[PDB]
Amino acid sequence: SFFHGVTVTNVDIGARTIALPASSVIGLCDVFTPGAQASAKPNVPVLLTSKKDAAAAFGIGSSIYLACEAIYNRAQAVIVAVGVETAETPEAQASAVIGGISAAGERTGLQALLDGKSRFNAQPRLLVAPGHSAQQAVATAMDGLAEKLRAIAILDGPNSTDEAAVAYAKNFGSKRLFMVDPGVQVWDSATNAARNAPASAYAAGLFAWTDAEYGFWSSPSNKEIKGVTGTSRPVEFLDGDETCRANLLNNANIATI
Amino acid sequence: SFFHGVTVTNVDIGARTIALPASSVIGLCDVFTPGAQASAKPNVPVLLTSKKDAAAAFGIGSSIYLACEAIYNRAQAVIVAVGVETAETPEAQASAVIGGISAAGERTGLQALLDGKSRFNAQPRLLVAPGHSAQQAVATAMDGLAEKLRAIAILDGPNSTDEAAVAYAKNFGSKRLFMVDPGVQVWDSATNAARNAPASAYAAGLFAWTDAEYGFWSSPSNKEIKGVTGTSRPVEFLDGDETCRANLLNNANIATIIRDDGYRLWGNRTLSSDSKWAFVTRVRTMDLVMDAILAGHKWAVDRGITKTYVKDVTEGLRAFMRDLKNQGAVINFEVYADPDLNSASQLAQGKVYWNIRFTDVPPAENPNFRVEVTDQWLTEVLDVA
Amino acid sequence: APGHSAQQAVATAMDGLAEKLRAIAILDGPNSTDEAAVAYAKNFGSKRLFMVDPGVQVWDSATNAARNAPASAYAAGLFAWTDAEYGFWSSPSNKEIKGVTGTSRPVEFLDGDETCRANLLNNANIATI
Repeated sequence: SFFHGVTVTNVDIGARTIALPASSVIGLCDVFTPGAQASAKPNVPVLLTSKKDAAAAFGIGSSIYLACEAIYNRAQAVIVAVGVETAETPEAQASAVIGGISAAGERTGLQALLDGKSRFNAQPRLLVAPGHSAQQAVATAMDGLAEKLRAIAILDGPNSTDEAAVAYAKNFGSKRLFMVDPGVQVWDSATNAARNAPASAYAAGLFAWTDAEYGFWSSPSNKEIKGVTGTSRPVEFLDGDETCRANLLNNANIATI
Repeated sequence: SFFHGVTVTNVDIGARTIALPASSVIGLCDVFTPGAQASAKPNVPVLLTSKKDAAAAFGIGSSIYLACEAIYNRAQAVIVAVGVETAETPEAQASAVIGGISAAGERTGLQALLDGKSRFNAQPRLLVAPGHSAQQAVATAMDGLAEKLRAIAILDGPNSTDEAAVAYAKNFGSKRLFMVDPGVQVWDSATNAARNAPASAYAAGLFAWTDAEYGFWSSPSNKEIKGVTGTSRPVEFLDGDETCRANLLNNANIATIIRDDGYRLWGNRTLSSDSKWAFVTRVRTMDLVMDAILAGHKWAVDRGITKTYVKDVTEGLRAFMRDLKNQGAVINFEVYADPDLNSASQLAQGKVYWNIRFTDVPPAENPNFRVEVTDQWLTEVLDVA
Repeated sequence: APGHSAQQAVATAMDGLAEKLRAIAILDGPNSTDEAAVAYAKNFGSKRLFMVDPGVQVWDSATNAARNAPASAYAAGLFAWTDAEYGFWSSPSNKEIKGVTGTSRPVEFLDGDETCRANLLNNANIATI
């Protein structure tokens, strides 16, 4: 059947969250559960357009959509998101993100981000695996991925102390990576508890924002992150201070908030 | 009966897909079903000119029309298509594709493409058997068929992994082949699913298009494929990348698609071992001026050899060869009769030899943009002054 | 044909007439219940007919009694009205009937209602008021 006339309907929506349309395509890779709602096969990428395709192709509570809402609040950009299956051991859960040519003919993991071109006209100029970049294993094989794509791979340090991420950025001289140490806390629509987001997608959506109207030559240094509360570890910048946490982390080539 | 006046009819048509008319005749051989709609005999070639004669001689869902709508949606070319009967086993289905002279007198399969001349004035300058070229016994016989016709056979690798088609292209160094590895997916009129087309007719329709206005000497690599979505095995081209899927296949001398949804081809080089016949431009100009030399000198293939018969045609071979240099097919040439191989003992039996020596426009495979960000222009700009 | 289209006989031979003229033949259901005209529009898949179920009541110049007009001519005069200034491509859906009172059978359209009489009659491809 069908409807004629006008149909008012009380639905559950809210917080129109407009952003300017960005052009720089970022990649993405995080775990999800391919159930009946998620109409995306696990190791294959999909061209995301807005919040709706991030809600239709993946789960609502899955870790992709929690990272896609980070960028789509800040920049209406283009996501090449290839998820992975949730593993049990974090040695294999990290190694599922790399993947490789380990199928019969096809690819899996981060190595399916090369298929952004020749499927979507969307070559990822930014790379972000939210949460799965505190390991040495994935972040080494993202510089092995970003050198091929000529892109800036966004990383993050762990949720550890300040010095433990200073010594984590000593393992790289990789000249294309970009490390963002403090993890963003977020509210998540009346859950009354701050979830520690990995804050690699929040810096990734900022570059697509500052690409559009400030240009790519403009430094994405002073500019705003939207959809954010007081983060997981308080990083301050006190003027003329030798031991302040922001200037302690700039000299180790690490971005902060 | 008949109607007088005007008659408006509700029909179901669509997608006016007009392209410029091509001239390079291609051959074709694939399978179909001989019913009451396909009003054509199986092992004989029919002359095709548009979509309708692909629809009237072969079935709509038949595999000939799926390969004929792949070319006429790129360039209105001249098809010489000899279908075959759908056999059961692929060892015996490939037996129908080659064919031979295994009838009483006639020819069948790919061997019927020689009958395009002396039936249609259509000698195939391209050879394409879509789908049935991943078998070894067809692509060996398509190369022997292309050597006889002096044409370019379009092949395709298997649709398997990237290290499988490279091992397939190590069967040939035969300098007339052209292999297109990824399988083009086409939408096909609201099927709401993408069918893996064998992608040999799409690149074969591309050579007919680039023959027309870019000339035969143009490298048929960078140019668009139309009627195509995201291919079977997605081949990218990352720059500065040793192991990207395009460059890993170009070293095995295999054409691909590179850009979005298979926008464009990637083939500059044929399936040769010798360095001189590497490109698909040197083997195409060598074989498409030397019929244009002949078409224009069919008068001299039999005539009473007079005093000026050597001199007038070597001034007639030059005068045709300057038009190719006029439109930029070649670079400077030389044409001259042999002083050493033209003797009177050769002239008693008719034989008399001429030399032609031209050179081809090299294609611009791999430009190089070597670039350094400097701190040079920071001093004089950004000052008070 | 006002009133003479509730029969199966005339309305079949109007589609046999409108297919020849390339025209939209306006019909009407009977003055019966709601479901009896739902099953009357199941006899046609005729792709040129147009059925208007409720019969217009009209005053008729101090007769102090509402005559049930068949309401096939009221929808017919509306198409000629919306042809002139809105154009023939414009849908004659929301537009006004003049010279009309409360009709013979009350057809309502309640919003979001599955069983309301107008939406019950749209899904059977029947026009109403």
